[PDB]
Amino acid sequence: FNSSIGRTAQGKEFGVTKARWPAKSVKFVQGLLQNAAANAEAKGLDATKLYVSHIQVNQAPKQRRRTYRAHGRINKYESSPSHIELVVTEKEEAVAKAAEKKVVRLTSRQRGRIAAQKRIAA
Amino acid sequence: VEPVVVIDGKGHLVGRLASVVAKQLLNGQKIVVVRAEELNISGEFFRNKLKYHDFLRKATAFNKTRGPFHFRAPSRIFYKALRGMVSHKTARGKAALERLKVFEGIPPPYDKKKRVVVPQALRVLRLKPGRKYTTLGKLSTSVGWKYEDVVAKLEAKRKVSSAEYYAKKRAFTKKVASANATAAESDVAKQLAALGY
Amino acid sequence: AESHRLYVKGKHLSYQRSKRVNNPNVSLIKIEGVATPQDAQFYLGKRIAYVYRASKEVRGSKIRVMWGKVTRTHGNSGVVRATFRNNLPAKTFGASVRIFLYPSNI
Amino acid sequence: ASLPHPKIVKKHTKKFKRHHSDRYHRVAENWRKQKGIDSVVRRRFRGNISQPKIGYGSNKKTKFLSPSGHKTFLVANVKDLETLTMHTKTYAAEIAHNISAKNRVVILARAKALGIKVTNPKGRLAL
Amino acid sequence: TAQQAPKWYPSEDVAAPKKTRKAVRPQKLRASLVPGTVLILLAGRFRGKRVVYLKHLEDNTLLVTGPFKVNGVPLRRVNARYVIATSTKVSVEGVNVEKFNVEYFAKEKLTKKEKKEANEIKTERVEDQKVVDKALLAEIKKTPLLKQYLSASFSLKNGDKPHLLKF
RNA sequence: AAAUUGUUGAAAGGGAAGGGCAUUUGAUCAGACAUGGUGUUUUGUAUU
RNA sequence: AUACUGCCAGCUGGGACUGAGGACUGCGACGUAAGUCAAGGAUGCUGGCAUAAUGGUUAUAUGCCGCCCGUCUUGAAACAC
RNA sequence: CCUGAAAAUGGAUGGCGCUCAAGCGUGUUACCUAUACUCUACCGUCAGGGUUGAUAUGAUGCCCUGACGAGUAGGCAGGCGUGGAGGUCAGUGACGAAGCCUAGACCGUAAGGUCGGGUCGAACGGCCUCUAGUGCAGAUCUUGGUGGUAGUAGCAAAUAUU
RNA sequence: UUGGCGGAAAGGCCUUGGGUGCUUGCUGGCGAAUUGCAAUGUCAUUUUGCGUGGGGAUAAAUCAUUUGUAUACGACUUAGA
Repeated sequence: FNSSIGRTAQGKEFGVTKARWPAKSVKFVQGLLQNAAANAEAKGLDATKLYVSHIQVNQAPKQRRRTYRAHGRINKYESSPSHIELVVTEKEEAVAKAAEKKVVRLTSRQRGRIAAQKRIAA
Repeated sequence: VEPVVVIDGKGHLVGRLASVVAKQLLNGQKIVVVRAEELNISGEFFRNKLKYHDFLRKATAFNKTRGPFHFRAPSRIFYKALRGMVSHKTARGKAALERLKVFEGIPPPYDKKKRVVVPQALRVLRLKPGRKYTTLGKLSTSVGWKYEDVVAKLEAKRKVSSAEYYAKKRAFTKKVASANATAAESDVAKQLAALGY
Repeated sequence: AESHRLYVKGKHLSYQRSKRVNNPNVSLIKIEGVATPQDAQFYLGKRIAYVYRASKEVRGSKIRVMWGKVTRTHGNSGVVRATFRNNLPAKTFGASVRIFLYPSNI
Repeated sequence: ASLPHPKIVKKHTKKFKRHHSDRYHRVAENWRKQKGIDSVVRRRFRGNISQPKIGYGSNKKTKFLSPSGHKTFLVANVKDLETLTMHTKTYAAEIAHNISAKNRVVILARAKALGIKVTNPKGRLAL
Repeated sequence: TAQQAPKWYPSEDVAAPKKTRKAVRPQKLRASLVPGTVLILLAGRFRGKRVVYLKHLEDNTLLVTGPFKVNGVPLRRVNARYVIATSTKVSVEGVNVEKFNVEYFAKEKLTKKEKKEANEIKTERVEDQKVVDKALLAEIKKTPLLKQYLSASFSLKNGDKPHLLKF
């Protein structure tokens, strides 16, 4: 959501040209971050390896108002509230490795060839 | 046949050579073309200059920077012909044009190697004697190619190097032949000859 | 010694086609060294393999193969018409194919 | 098993999707013949979708047959199994979706008893 | 139930096929391979390798051998459509060839339950191979360069056109 | 439920996208070798 | 004798696609008779895996093709609605 | 062949390009391929027929043969689907009905049907018939909901705030 | 390594030297099989690893501040341990 917004140097850190400073959104998000940190502390988590593993903002029901236009017309003046959710998880290393054995099916010719190669090898 | 085929452009008609090379590239043969400045076009130099002037006249009215791009180099003229004969807007055409390479003169990796000829496109074999033709280098210099003299000097240097190499090779080959004659008339040579080698 | 080729190099060129419609069920093959239908006749009725490499091992190998055969000639310049078990992927136009000497008659 | 009956690989396996069902969400993929005057699909222009027609009809001696070679009969109970008893090699039972678990295992047990094939003898159970 | 008995009765008995008129006649081999001719195996374990043809087996196959001492090809059977007949010929006189047959080349097919998840020759077979190849070498000796010709394996080189190439 | 959205994730991307014929590659899946066969060296031979 | 033309119920060879179909049958061919056949539609032998291997679905990629549907209209992709 | 022979965006033997042609006139002859022709399989339609031997096939059953297959407006036929009703399945179901989701499967040329997996909690279906307020992509269709535009136009008259 | 040549895209071409292999120039000895009648029957690129270790000299840019030779915002031109 960046159409026709201005440009700044403070976006070069992210490789973009369009960046802003949404103070209200930042305050709401940091309040929820403090709430999640409190929840993790109550759950007994590290609070120093915590990283935002999930975060999602989706639309909420609009709050309806009215705006007045030329020639006695009425247009909508609606707010777009947010449903914010986030899950902070204790950071960990690689989850797993050592993938499936992947059983191999060889025909008679393939088995003969591998046996011959094994015999030739010394 | 070969992994890469190197054709020199000297004495070749641009259209016939471009058609042959385009068909080979589509069939899957890598090709490099050298001596594109010595490539030939059938017809008067004035006729070909007028044709290129019409080509130059063709350009987009509202933005010449997006209009047709009239490359002045002889190698790029040959490339334009080949790209006209290859369906260049599909992935197969892009693959063929990637397989193709064109140069003015012969850079080191190709002047140290073999150059072949295309009899179907050769000016001597194709054009009726007495019919006028045009040199791609002269036409390119007329239409604004800025490196005819540099290419001429570099080609002269390469030609002297190749002449010295040929003298050395000819001396070595003639010594080999003399020694073969001395060690010849043996049972093995007679047997091979009588067999048919 | 250094040479072990028991096949003949060829190029899968294109499908059987009109100007603006192609038929993937039949492919055109250019045999190397064959320039006439007369040699195409000798090459008639002969097995062909398109051999390619895949990054995934399927049945103990990373090489897969499509089988077909030269069936009849095509044109006056030694191009032949081949029918494969599965039609060639059409990305293999101008691609290396192997024509084997079997089923042999000489 | 049996002889190589016809309809081997290809007559028409692709679904006959309605025109512009991919273009619009309001247009379902259920087939509808284009009735338009200028419709390229109705006019059968080259490069357009194929229309259902009688030529695609499958062989009469293999129509309604499954890959296993059996015609599928919807079964709700051991009574339907009993009526399917004597034609095991040409028919295969298929338990109705609204059958409870205990009744479903009853039908499976009876079908195993008389050798009747079931096309879904794996639902509502663990492995 | 939905029906007490089907009014139409499907056929249960499988229809036995009627008497096909496809008799089997002996294979007619091509005239370019006579016993004793040097063939070129083009496929298999010994692909592109020169052997000598001994006998036309009853199961439409060719009984060939290397000989084993020459190129390591044992007394085997191959396919006529997969061999290439050459003009070179050795006389098969003095050899016994009527002993070998399909009964000789019985397989003893391996069972399905035994699968190689981790990873021999009959003395009668090896002795028969030794006798046959001894006789064949006693023949082959007289022709010069033939032992080395059979030892060397065949291959196609750059410029070799089999249609223009005479074997 | 859909339109329309945010996020497990997968693939595509040189001035559209979508589609038909045909293969290839990746992902995924049904069908099929306890089927009504050897009368006794393996057995869990009234169960075969 | 031989450019040629015509005929052969003349003789050989190399390829390709197809294999539809049944409880007695028909029309025929083959040594002085047993019966066999290429005669009213494919059989014989031998291999590889007892599986995503063949395939179905699906997403890309590639070759060729493919204008946005409904309507009025002689004519619509339409710079017609 | 040339002169006659001049129009406006840059430009079209389709393009590249072609000069004893890849041009023009005329002749051999090979070769390419249409949903056309020939043959084969399959689907449907039509037509002509066979069939009363068992105490097995509503003879609307089974079988044989041949020809045919474009389609707007339109006609007819055979079928799919929906809401209700009379019978029957002594049909399915709280051990889970209806409904909804599902680049999972099977069947039918198709309308669609059946099933696998999730959610769900109270009714519902097949067959023979009866019945209609029975099938949507459009009507600047009705009602409701939701987008791109778009965090965009803009929130600048009335002197002015610290 | 000694001696060179090659800047067109040189990235390759030569050369006196020492150690080893192989040699089918000629003659030998032993082995091959059963991949079962064919299955491509698998052989020579760009990178990554809590790697296998031998050499290795241990930096910039951006934001923030500032400048005005610049400037709608970006950007540009400077300064700043």
